[PDB]
Amino acid sequence: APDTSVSNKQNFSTDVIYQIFTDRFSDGNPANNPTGAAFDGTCTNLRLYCGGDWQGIINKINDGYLTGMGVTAIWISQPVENIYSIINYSGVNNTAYHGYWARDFKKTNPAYGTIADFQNLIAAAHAKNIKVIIDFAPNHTSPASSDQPSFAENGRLYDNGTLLGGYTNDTQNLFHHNLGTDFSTTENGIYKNLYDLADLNHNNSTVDVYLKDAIKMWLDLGIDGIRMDAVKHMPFGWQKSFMAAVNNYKPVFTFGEWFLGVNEVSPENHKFANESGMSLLDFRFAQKVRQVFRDNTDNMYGLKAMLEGSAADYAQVDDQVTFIDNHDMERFHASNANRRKLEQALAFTLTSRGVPAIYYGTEQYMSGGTDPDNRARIPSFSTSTTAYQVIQKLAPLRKCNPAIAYGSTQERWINNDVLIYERKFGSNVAVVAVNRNLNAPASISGLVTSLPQGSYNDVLGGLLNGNTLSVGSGGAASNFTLAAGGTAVWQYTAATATPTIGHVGPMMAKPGVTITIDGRGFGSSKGTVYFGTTAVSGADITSWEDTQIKVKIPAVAGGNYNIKVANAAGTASNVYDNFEVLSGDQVSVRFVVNNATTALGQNVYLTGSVSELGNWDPAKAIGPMYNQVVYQYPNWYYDVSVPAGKTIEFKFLKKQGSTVTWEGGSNHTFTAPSSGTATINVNWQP
Ligand SMILES: OC[C@H]1O[C@@H](O[C@H]2[C@H](O)[C@@H](O)[C@@H](O[C@H]3[C@H](O)[C@@H](O)[C@@H](O[C@H]4[C@H](O)[C@@H](O)[C@@H](O)O[C@@H]4CO)O[C@@H]3CO)O[C@@H]2CO)[C@H](O)[C@@H](O)[C@@H]1O
Ligand SMILES: OC[C@H]1O[C@H](O[C@H]2[C@H](O)[C@@H](O)[C@@H](O[C@H]3[C@H](O)[C@@H](O)[C@H](O)O[C@@H]3CO)O[C@@H]2CO)[C@H](O)[C@@H](O)[C@@H]1O
Ligand SMILES: OC[C@H]1O[C@H](O[C@H]2[C@H](O)[C@@H](O)[C@@H](O)O[C@@H]2CO)[C@H](O)[C@@H](O)[C@@H]1O
Ligand SMILES: OC[C@H]1O[C@H](O[C@H]2[C@H](O)[C@@H](O)[C@@H](O)O[C@@H]2CO)[C@H](O)[C@@H](O)[C@@H]1O
Ligand SMILES: OC[C@H]1O[C@H](O)[C@H](O)[C@@H](O)[C@@H]1O
Ligand SMILES: [Ca+2]
Ligand SMILES: [Ca+2]
Repeated sequence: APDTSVSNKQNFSTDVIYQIFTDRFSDGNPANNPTGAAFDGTCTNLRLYCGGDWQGIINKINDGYLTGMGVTAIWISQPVENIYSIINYSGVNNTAYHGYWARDFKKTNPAYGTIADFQNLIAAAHAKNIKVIIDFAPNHTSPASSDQPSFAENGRLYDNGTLLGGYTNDTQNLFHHNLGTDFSTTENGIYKNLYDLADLNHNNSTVDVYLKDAIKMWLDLGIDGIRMDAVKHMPFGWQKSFMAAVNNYKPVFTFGEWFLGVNEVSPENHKFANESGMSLLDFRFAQKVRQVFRDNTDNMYGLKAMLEGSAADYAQVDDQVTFIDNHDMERFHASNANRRKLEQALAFTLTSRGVPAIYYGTEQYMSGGTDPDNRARIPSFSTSTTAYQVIQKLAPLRKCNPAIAYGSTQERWINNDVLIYERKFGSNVAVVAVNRNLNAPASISGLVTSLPQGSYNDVLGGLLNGNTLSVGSGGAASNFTLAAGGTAVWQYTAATATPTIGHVGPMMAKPGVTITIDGRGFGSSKGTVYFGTTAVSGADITSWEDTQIKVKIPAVAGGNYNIKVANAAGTASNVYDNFEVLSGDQVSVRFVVNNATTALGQNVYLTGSVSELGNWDPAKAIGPMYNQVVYQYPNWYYDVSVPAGKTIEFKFLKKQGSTVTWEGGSNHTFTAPSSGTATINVNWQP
């Protein structure tokens, strides 16, 4: 199958995601609607259940609302059963309409539908070439009070009907009891409760195995992707083991939410996206787009800096999920704002690198402040809005023009208000011109592109006041006027002679697992696939066609490899680096080192005899370790994904910058468990 197939669960770069708040989209089955104080059919009280369900989504999939818009993927509310309690916060009732208060990850939320309804949703979506991404929030269960056991449902967790335990009298330690986080540090935000939500303890074997079995169930139901909730609030090491469990079973595109504010560039965020096994929602992109197109707090130079910086900071920038707003931000469109701003931000996002996500109702110009005002019921299913037509025209390009899906990004023209960028992949090109200035036109002269000689019609058809482009030799475009608020898209597609890799997924798995290499020019006959210097051909290449290759990871030592391919003729492609071959199945193990004193600025790290521990290379050491919540300095701890059942040798390091001080004596040693978790506690050796 081609890279653009709906069956491609490893690549969403050619897709356009539509984020659906199930309850606020369409109530297709009134029979499953909650009742009493937990329901408001009018959806005036945005804190109660409005009735939106999976049958409603099925209806909108079948009546052409999404397909006519060019949507090829949906991201829905967490499908698992949530608490039924109606929580009263300051005299205001609240329900789990949002799906983030799980009580059983192995059952469905009755309000959305039954297992059968979910299956019909998967079937209906795939029948229309629409992939399905589910929200998954394994950080917590639901609101609970240690002082008030009767509050809500005490965060009780069930395993397919069987009660495992609650927040009160948690003798099993299924949850964290370190109070609440003040977001002062990453560690503080991870090992303490997020607000009043019962924080799950992933170091507890029962919780570890349970959550991993739970995701398996949803994978078996046919989901095509996973949106991980609050990934900045769970042990990064455990999440890696979680992604390994997913990829070593049935790999599907996964991206987590790591909120970033305006002007916030986070190195930890980058590292997480590059090493966890999942990508992230591109808040850096979203915030900058809002600054430039919505709030006027930065110009096109800032937009360019974001594009160039992100392309360098993210190993796989094309896996980052972009957007202009979501359920945790005020609606992009302000009630009194010119609609062209939203239209431009949409056009920009739909043609930029990554995986575009459109928050439901954006195409209907919905306005609203912070939660819950940004989660109103979609007012209309009109296909006559300008925004709907913009999506309709640009969304399909991610499918037909690989430059949009996998291409590099280069600035071709720029000033305070104008940005003309070019996307390029092989013999495919796309040039987008955007003039955010709603009152002043711009004279575009000296524009040079990679577009072949000829005339180009604006893909938007002048919908956003775009214009035709005339290109001479050398890719030089004739002078033209870019209208105020003008937005135009010019493109060219053609066959690519040389093998070109545009995407690889998953990017982390053990030998034997099948990976998907997408691009152009691979040819029809099986060629060769390279993992570092190791060549793979024949049988282990399950399938091979011009845009997609399915190949099994060779039995090579765990580590980081560069992926490259060659057609039957032997012509090599570009290299797609940063692929992590695991040393085997993964288990989350907590390492604790006692009495490791340090100076301010100096931190303790973990190094070991397996790639998961960086193979004794201080540069790839695990950490910096923590020393405040679960254990206190001079004791340090950290949760790490390591190969199950392997005997591993390790040592700790004290690092200040890149300067390292090795622990003395002989290496420590232990054998990781075959499944579940474990805690290895040793003393720092002088
Ligand atoms: O009951 C609590 C609350 O839960 C909400 O459900 C989740 C939400 O849908 C999901 O996006 C996420 O949102 C939280 C972020 O994960 C978390 O990091 C935090 O974000 C703050 C940053 O940490 C700060 O650095 C700074 O940027 O400010 C950010 C504020 O957004 O808080 C987010 C909001 O909770 O996790 C939520 C919890 O599971 C429900 O949607 C909501 O109705 C509930 O009230
Ligand atoms: O590089 C692979 C080896 O990495 C680890 O070895 C560490 C030692 O654990 C650490 O004590 C330190 O050894 C130095 C030693 O203390 C000093 O007297 C000598 O002059 O230099 C040694 C280093 O050259 O650093 C090494 C890493 O260089 C690991 O313990 C070992 O099993 C690996 O083979
Ligand atoms: O002509 C090559 C040149 O084109 C662009 O330069 C623009 C510039 O961005 C505008 O602000 C204005 O000054 O007109 C110039 C063209 O005459 C590219 O930005 C530049 O890198 C490139 O060399
Ligand atoms: O907790 C984070 C913090 O840990 C280390 O700080 C130590 C410090 O080095 C000790 O001398 C002593 O003051 O205890 C501190 C922890 O409470 C790291 O050195 C520091 O960089 C880091 O932020
Ligand atoms: O300041 C809080 C928020 O205000 C507005 O919603 C901006 O669009 C957004 O970028 C910012 O994060
Ligand atoms: Ca319903
Ligand atoms: Ca947590």
